[PDB]
Amino acid sequence: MVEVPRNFRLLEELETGEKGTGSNQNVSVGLRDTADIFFHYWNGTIVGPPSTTFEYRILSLEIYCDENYPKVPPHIRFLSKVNLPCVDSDGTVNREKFHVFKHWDRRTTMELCLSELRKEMAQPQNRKLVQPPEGSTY
Amino acid sequence: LTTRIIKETEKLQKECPPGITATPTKENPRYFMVTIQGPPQSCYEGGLFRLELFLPEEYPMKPPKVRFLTRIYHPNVDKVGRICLDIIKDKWSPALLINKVLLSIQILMSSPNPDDPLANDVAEHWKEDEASALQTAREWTRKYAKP
Repeated sequence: MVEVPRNFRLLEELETGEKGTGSNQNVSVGLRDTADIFFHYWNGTIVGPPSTTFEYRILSLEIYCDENYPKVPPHIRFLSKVNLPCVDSDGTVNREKFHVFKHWDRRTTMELCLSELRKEMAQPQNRKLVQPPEGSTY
Repeated sequence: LTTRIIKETEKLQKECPPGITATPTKENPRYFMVTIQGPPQSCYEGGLFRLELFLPEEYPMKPPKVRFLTRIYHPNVDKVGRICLDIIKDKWSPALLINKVLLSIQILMSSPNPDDPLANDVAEHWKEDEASALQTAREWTRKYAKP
């Protein structure tokens, strides 16, 4: 196939963020630790979509890309408390319930994972789930 | 200017908690001038207190830095405005936002913690003679925090 090594995949995603124009301002990913050259941890942001019970909330996530990223999915945990089906009670994004993870395609980037979590909030079924008070954490 | 910081800035301009204002500087959008009204019915009532807040390089892994500029007589604020508040010290979490920090300082002004581990003379006064301490705080509010 030609497998992109983990480190060069993560350099690619680092550069996409860096080259980002600033247009998409409803989802964001960025390096957590300023000095990790192996890019294990990423900070994620989702801005809850309009006309939902998530709307305009600044939701924080942590992303871990382990040894096998992107052969297996990244580990995504919400730091901000959410009521969303694919999110377990400790904030972990469930690997069998999040469509992107259940049918994992290598090509899926951390930014797309977050856009896809944001769409999950906008779905007709989920857009009315009662949320914890704004600012709540696990 | 991460997305997070941009959205927080908007929330601080448009949706600041009642009694609070926060506004970034032109030369430095990570640097905010902040005001909190002295809580009604508190010893600080009637005053307008000015603070400054900065988002350091490692935010949001590390908390905002924030201090009073206005002098205030308070068990948890020192003589140069530094604030003993758990969430900007050891109870910080990356999910917390500036809004919450400022709300917490507003609450701290109504509800001081004079039994905070780290000893200081103002806390000691609050414990020894709360009524006198409150009185000094009102006097300081009139002297230093006039709108």
